[PDB]
Amino acid sequence: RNAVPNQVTERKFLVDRYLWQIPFSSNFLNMGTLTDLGQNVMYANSSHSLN
Amino acid sequence: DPGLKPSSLWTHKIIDSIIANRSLSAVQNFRKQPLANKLTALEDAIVQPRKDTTPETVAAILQELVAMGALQPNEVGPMFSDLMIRVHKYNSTNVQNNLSVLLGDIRAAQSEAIRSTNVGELSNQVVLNDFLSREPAVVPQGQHNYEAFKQTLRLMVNEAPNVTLFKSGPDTLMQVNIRGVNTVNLNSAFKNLKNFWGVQLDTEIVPGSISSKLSSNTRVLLLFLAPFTNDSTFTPDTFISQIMRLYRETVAASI
Repeated sequence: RNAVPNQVTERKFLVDRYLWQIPFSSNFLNMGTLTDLGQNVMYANSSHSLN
Repeated sequence: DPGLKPSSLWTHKIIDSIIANRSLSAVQNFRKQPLANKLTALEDAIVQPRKDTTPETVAAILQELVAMGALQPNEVGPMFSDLMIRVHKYNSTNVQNNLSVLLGDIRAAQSEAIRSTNVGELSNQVVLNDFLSREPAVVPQGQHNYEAFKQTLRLMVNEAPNVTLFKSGPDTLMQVNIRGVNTVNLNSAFKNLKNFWGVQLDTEIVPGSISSKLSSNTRVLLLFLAPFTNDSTFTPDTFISQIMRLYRETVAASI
């Protein structure tokens, strides 16, 4: 009955024992071990960089 | 072979089966492949990988000495690695000719056993007894039509005038002189006839959906075996025993 007004709420989460995986495929699911975007780096000596 | 030979060499052979000898089935498999499986067959057109045939030639004559009963089968374990360690050391042209002349006497010894005994007359049975080997030999819902179907199939191999009965890589075909659709795949006809042995013609809301699952492959096999059977054959009032007296009387009447 005596609760204070203006109660701002705020959230968080905890993820333990887990690596944030980012798959390298067209849709982000698993159709194969050798992915579909991973196969299209062969053509004309196919050198890529990234940051 | 012992065997030292791999099977299904399609990554080396699919590209000269399209260019040379123009196979339509090799094109349909090649378009289906992913891009990584496709690029590992385009280099083998350009450069072909050279394989050393020395350990396959040395192991060919160790199996002959087992076949002649010269040495026990537990001895080609240690004696093979004792003969390969000698030809790795003393490798020369005089040694590589000694392997080929000994290998040329293996094939010439067994080709004399083919022409003298005339087992080429029984070349149909050898391909056919190899086909009835890896089969389960015990089917569910069947087993009297299934045993009798093999005996009438072995009867057709011996009694029909000209049946070639060759085989491709995975399966076994069968070619008779009726022009057009000569060939019958015996392997995919036994997967269609896997369930249709002990089927009895009782549960049909509509006639059909039992005789319609018979594909055009296995229906021609039931047409070729129809004259060479009897009524003292497949157990009565079943589905396969009434096909074989329907297809028999559409051949014995169409003369």
